[PDB]
Amino acid sequence: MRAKWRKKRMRRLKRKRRKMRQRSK
Amino acid sequence: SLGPQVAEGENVFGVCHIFASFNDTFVHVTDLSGKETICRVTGGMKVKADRDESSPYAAMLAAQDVAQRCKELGITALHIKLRATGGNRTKTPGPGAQSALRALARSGMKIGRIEDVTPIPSDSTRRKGGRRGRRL
Amino acid sequence: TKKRRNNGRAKKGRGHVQPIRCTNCARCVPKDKAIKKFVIRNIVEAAAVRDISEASVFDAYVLPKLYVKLHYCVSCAIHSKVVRNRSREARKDRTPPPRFR
Amino acid sequence: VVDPFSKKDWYDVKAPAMFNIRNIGKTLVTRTQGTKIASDGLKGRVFEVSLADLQNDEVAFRKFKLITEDVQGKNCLTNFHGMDLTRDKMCSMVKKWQTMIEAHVDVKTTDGYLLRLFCVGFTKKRNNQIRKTSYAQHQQVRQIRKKMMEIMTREVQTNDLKEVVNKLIPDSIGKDIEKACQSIYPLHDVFVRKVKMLKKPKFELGKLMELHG
Amino acid sequence: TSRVQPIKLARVTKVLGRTGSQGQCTQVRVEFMDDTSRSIIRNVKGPVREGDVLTLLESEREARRLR
RNA sequence: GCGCAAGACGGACCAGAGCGAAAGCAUUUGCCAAGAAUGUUUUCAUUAAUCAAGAACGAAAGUCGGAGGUUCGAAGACGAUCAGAUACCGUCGUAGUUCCGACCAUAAACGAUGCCGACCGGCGAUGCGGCGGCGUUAUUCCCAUGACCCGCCGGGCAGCUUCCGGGAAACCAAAGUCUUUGGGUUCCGGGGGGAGUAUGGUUGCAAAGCUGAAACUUAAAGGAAUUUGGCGAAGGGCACCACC
Ligand SMILES: [Zn+2]
Repeated sequence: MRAKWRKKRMRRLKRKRRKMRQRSK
Repeated sequence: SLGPQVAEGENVFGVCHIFASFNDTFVHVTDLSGKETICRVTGGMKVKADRDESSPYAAMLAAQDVAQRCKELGITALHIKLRATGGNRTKTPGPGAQSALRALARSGMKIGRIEDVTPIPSDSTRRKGGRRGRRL
Repeated sequence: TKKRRNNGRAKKGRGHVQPIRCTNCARCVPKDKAIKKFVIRNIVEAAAVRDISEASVFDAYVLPKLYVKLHYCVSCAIHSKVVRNRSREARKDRTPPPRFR
Repeated sequence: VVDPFSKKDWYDVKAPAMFNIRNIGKTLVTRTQGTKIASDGLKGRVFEVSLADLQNDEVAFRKFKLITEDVQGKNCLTNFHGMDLTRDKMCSMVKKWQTMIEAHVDVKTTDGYLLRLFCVGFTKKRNNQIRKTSYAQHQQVRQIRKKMMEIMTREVQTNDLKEVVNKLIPDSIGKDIEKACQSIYPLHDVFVRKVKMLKKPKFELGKLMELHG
Repeated sequence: TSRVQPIKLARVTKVLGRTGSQGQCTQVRVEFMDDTSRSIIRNVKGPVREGDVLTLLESEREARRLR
């Protein structure tokens, strides 16, 4: 895949990971 | 309809508006003021296929019909006013406009001044479509 | 690699220019990049001029002309056969194409 | 369905006395039945005629808009409504490698006639000029606009509508502007492209009678 | 329709190059006998020469290139 | 065809033209403030160049609060296309697009070429300021001015040619003056992936910005150019094993 949509996908994955960590308090 | 004027020396003047686009043609005839129309035909009522609404033959048939109606109603001289779709869309007139002009010439009608009334803007409004246009 | 001396445009001391729209397409293209064609056309082309001139009210009537400037995107200009591809030595030639009449 | 064109009446339109050819043409309107009067539909009509069809042997790229204001029977008496140029001449005068000047005023005559004159002025390539540019600096453009403003205001303010429209049949305003704007930058193509109407006074029929001789 | 067109009769003056997608029609420059000064261009189908008399069901339609 | 109301925008003039540190800037007029370059036999006399910390500005998209919403139009509702089409196409349309007030500091923010200074070829043009000169014009004489013609100087955006020279080459009058290696100075890279990733700090209402690894895995990933390769690339010709 091209770099732009890969960076968007990794942004979405990082947002999901941050949400899961902030809900795993 | 009929007038008391002589049919030998003087001629009766009207204007005719040829609004032609890439899809359809209009051959409209009004009086000198333009407020009172006479008879309006389009290439959509000369052929029973809307694909051929922009054909030269439909415009030719419409021009012959409107010229016969104006001849039998009492109009013998016309001023040409050509027009495209105007706006920001395009400025080149439709492909049946000069065909309708020639068919108006063949039917026995006098032609006077020829002008164009395309509504050209001073960068009014953005066109329909995206930044990349229509990709076809 | 770098293909042209300029970058396919004429922007040398600006950084930003006004974008225009294509005629056939609606693509937003900068003004100094789009290929322009100021064509002067007449109302009746080659055979209807005698048709108007013989059947007319005014004698010695000059036929009016239509003036229009066309803005073309690069893909639309190549697709509409306005410009073509040229060789590596003939790419650096900025003269207009020759005209016969 | 009855024939709609059998209940029409053919009328006439008459140019004012400051032109040569009084006859313009014929219009049509329905007859007088009901609450609607046939003379009402002849009120708000604008007739657009070229200058060569109205004067005798003059230019043809100028048009005059004429509006009927009063009717006396079987003819419609017209009045001035504006002046405009043709589109092909306006597109032909605009060319590259020369700068472009516009100017406009809000002038009023000796009566209630607020005009809005528009005019253009184009720079001239000299006969022995080698340079292709022939541009002008911005302050020369400002002085040319000031001279155009002064000439347009000075020529209409002291006259009524009849004299200034009599001056509009030739391009004497254009000749005065081209004579004035010569020590700044030489101009060659000066025309009055458009004249509008803003305010109409109270309808007086007598002035319309001296306007037709 | 409600208006019959008279069958105009015409005679060719010069033949141009071959047109059409598969080369099945050719360009001609043709003139009329009732009006000798009038000339018009048309697409004809079949083998033609210079000087032959050819029939037209209409005298208003123009010619066309390969499309 | 004639009038009204609202919002947006400023065509053709518009150019390998101008200005600004950059992002950027195009209707007319009025007001305020700033600036480059040119001119000078003015004035101070080393006040200079590049710069961690710190500070200003910064496209569009994005968020919060208002007035306003013409057109275009993310999400969405459809109609065709298709094996599928929640895509290309067409009809509507929500946030947004426009202004005010508060925020983030991101782009292929690119001449993909830091700033200051010196030297090293030629030519014709172009924008600004100044100097000189036959002539034409603002109607016939004189002077200054504007508009042309011919040259010169200084700064700037650029062009053509070159066995100066350099480079892996494309190319470059700088990317030259570099093994005959040193003018001053700031930032920055050591094969590819993991990876602008995890954690820590910090900034922001939020979206997110700045700083920024390692384990592991691989012998390649790359840059320039020439002939047969295929183009649903273009320009010319040919074939009844192609067509009409
Ligand atoms: Zn396009």
